[PDB]
Amino acid sequence: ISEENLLEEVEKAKVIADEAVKLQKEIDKRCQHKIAEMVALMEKHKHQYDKIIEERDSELGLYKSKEQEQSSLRASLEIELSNLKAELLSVKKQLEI
Amino acid sequence: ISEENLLEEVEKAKVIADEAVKLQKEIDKRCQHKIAEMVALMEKHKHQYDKIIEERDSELGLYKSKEQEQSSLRASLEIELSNLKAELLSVKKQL
Repeated sequence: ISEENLLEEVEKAKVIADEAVKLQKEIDKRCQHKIAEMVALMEKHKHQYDKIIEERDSELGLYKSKEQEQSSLRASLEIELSNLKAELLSVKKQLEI
Repeated sequence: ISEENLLEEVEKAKVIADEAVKLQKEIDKRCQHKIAEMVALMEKHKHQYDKIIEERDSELGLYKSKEQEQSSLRASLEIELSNLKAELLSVKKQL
């Protein structure tokens, strides 16, 4: 209706647009900063894991070497004691006859 | 001592060795399997993360062009509201 009413309504829309612009920046700024912090944390973790995972071939190589030796030891103890039993069971058979 | 004594002693040593060996090997292997489990979990996590982080350049891409569209629209809105104001002020001067 009034001319002065149109002008007031424009002026207010203009102040409200400006506040909305300002507050939306602040929201989006905070949200993107959170996203960056989480990305960064994920990345730092991903890297720690990756180092662990890369080191495994060489750790497992060295384990495999000790394990082979231990398997030979276990086997030999077993064979030795199995052989001692055989030998004494044979001497108890010569003697019992 | 007796030969029978020796035999019985050997047989005790044998069955004990056999079983000690068996348990040591179970313990040794369980420990390896436990390590592998943890590693496999870390890798799955690591790949989940890589997927999130490597679609980031793309997500930033579309974000960017959407943010430029919104800011362009907003700059034109502000030009128009400011032309509306000047013009109504003009008519306001003319009473």
